[PDB]
Amino acid sequence: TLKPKEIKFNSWEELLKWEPGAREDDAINRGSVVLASRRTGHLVNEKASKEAKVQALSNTNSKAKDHASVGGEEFKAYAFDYWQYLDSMVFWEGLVPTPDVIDAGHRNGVPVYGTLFFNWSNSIADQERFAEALKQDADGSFPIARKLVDMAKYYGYDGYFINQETTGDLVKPLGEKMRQFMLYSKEYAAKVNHPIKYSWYDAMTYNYGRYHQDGLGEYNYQFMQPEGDKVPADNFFANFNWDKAKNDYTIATANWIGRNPYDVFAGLELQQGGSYKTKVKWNDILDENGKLRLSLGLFAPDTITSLGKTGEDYHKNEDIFFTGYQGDPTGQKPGDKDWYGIANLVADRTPAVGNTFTTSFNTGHGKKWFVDGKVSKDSEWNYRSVSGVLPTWRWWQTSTGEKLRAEYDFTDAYNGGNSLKFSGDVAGKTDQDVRLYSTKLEVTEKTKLRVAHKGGKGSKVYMAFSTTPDYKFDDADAWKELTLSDNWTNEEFDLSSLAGKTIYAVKLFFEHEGAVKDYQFNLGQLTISDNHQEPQSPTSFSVVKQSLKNAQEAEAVVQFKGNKDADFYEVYEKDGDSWKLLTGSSSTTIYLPKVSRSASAQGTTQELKVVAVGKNGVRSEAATTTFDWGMTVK
Repeated sequence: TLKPKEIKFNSWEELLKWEPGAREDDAINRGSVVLASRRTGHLVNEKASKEAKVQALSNTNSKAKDHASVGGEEFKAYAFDYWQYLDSMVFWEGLVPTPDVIDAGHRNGVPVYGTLFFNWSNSIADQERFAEALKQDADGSFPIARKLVDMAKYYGYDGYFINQETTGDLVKPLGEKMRQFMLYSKEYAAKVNHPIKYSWYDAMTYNYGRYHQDGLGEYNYQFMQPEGDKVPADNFFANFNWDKAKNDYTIATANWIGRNPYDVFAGLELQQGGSYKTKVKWNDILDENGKLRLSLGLFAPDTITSLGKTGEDYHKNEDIFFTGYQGDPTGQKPGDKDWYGIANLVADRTPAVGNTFTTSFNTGHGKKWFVDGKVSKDSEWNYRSVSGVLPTWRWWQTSTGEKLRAEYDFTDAYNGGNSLKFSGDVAGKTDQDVRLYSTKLEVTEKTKLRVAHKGGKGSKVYMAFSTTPDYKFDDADAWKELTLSDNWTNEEFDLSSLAGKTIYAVKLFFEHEGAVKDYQFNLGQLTISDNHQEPQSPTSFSVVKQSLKNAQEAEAVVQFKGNKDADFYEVYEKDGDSWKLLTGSSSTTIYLPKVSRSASAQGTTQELKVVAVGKNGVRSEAATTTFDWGMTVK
C-alpha cells in the first residue's frame, strides 16, 4: 500500500518493537518543518494578556476509513490558521501527530503534541494497560517513555498530552511512578537532544485514582510539583466544571508549590458547547479589569467545522471564535454577545521574524490550486503541510468612513488555494487601512518587497510598513504605491532606503476619491526578503513506487533531494500539452493519489515534475521524471 497512514499501536508490545524507518510510510509521516521562533508584538487589545495562554485539543483529521495522513483530494478540512493565538496544538486523535499538522504548526512557530490517552475505565484490562506503560528496567528507567521520546524526535513533534482517565485498585498506588515517568522522559529527551514538554489532564489524582478537581488542588498538585529545577507536567488542563472558588483555589495551589498559575489551562467543553456558542463562566476567570486570571484549554474546537456547510464557512466561524463578534482584534466584545474572541483576551505572536518573510495566504486547502494567478489544479484539496502564515489580525481596520469587507477568496488566488479579497460598495470619498501582520524584519541594502495583487479599479492602493514596535506608520520611506490593473501582477520595490531599520507591521491603505459600486482589490502574495534568487532545483527525482488502477489512473510515490532554501515542493503531471499541479508538501517524499491520463493520451509514459518554492517565495527550475504506465490508453 502506497497511501501514507496515521501511526497507531494495538499494544505496548507493538510500541516496544518500533524502530526509526521500519515502516513503509515513515519517509512521508515524518514532520519536515523545524519549529519556528516567534515574537510577541505590542499588545493591540486593552483587555488582552501576555501571561494568558491557549492550548487547543483538536481532532485534526478526517475520520473517513481510508484517509491519508497527509490530507486528501477534498476541500473541507480543519485547515487551522489561527496559530498566532496558540501556545500549542494537541493532536487529540492519537499518539503520533500527522505530518500535515506538524508542518503547519511548526511553520507558524506552534509546538505540536501527541496524545497518550488511558481509557475512562476501571476494567482490569485498562488498569493493566496503564500499569504496563509504567514498567521500569533494572535502573528505574521507563522503556515506554523512551519509545515515546524516540518517536517525538524521529517524526519531529514536541511532546505529549496525557489524559489518564483509568481508575481502580491497581491504579491508585501509581501516582509517584506516573510522576517519575514524566520526569524520566524529559531527562532522556534532553539526553537525545530533543526536549519535550508534557501536558496533563485533571483526572488521575496522586493517591486516590480518578477524581476531577476542575482545577489544581490538594489531590493533584504533585503532578505540577517542582523537582529541583525540573517539573513533571509543564501544562495542566483543568476539568470543565470550574467556578470562582475553584479558580481561586487553583491560583493559590499553583502559587504555593512555586508554579505559574498560567500553566493551568481552564477547560472549555466546545464539543458539548458548540464552539463559540459554548456558555462559559467568564465572570469566574476574568479579573476586575476584564483580564484572564488563568490560561484557556480548548476542548474539541475542531467541532466548529460542523457549524457551517462549506470550507469558506470554516474560516468565517473561526473568525468569530478567535477574533470575536466585533470582527477586529482591537475591539471589545459587543454588548449583545456573551462569547469573547480569543484576541479580546490573549496577545498575538508572529513567526514573521528575521530577514525574510513570505506568504501567499495558503490556508492548507482549496477548491483549486493557482500558480502565479492561473489555475493549475482544477479541483479540491487539503494538504496542510503547505499551510503558510496568514494575517496576525483578522481584521484590524480604520476608516474616515465605511470599511471594506475583508475575506479569504477561494475563487481566485495568486499561489495556492486562496487570496485575500477587499470589497464593498464605496459610498464616497474615503481613506482606510487594513493592518495585516505583526513582524520583526531586519532591512538591509539588499531588502526588497514583492507584492502580487489584482483589481483596485476606482482607487489608489498602497502598502505601508511600521518601523517602530508600537505600530506607527509615520515613516515616509515605508510607503509604496501599487500599480493597479485588472489582472494579477507581481511587483518588486526596493527597500534599501530603510536599511538598518526594522519592520514591525504591514498594512494596506486605500484611497477612493468618490463612490465606487462593486469595488474589489485582491492581495495574492507578500514577500519581504534580502534574497531574490531562485532556490536550487530538486535533484535525484524519481517515481519510487506505483500502483495502477487502470491505463488512465495510478497512485504513486515520488522522492527527490531538496535544499535548505526550499519552504515546500509542488508536484505536477503533464496532461497532454499542459502541466497541472497534483499536490504540494514540505517533505521530499510525496504521495500522489491520482496520476492520470486522458482518453487521447499518446504512448505508454507520462512526464512529472517537482519544483521547490523558496522561503523567499521564488520557485526553482523544475526537475522532471517519467512515469511509466507500461501500456497505452486504448
